[PDB]
Amino acid sequence: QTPVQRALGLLVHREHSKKELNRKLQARGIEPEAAQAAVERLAGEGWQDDVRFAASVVRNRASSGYGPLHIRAELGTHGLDSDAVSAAMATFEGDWTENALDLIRRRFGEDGPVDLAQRRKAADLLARRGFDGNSIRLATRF
Repeated sequence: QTPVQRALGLLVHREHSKKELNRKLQARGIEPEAAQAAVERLAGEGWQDDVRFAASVVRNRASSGYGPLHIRAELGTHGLDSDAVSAAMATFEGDWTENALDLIRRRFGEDGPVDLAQRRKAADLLARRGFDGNSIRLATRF
């Protein structure tokens, strides 16, 4: 398939960032300038949009137990600047601390982590998932 056909097929699945599409196309042997041109053509035709992509990441990661620090870091790797990341984070209407508490409840139950081993595991899990210090301290009953 042509670079445009390949990129379109990816967008049919989900929103992709310009940087992400470029990387995926280049991974298939497509030359840099040709990959970039395909992405710009799709953006111009209304198929690709980094703003919609960023909002989709915030939404999807939030509902899958990832924290704000993780999401901000991830969006940054897609070449999005501070204002773009802030705008995306602003689309979240939930409570990140509540999401951390929910993840812990789903794993350990209503009583949360009991012994030291479990509390350490809970802290490690929330840190890896990108939650803030306050959220982790609250969820681990620190």
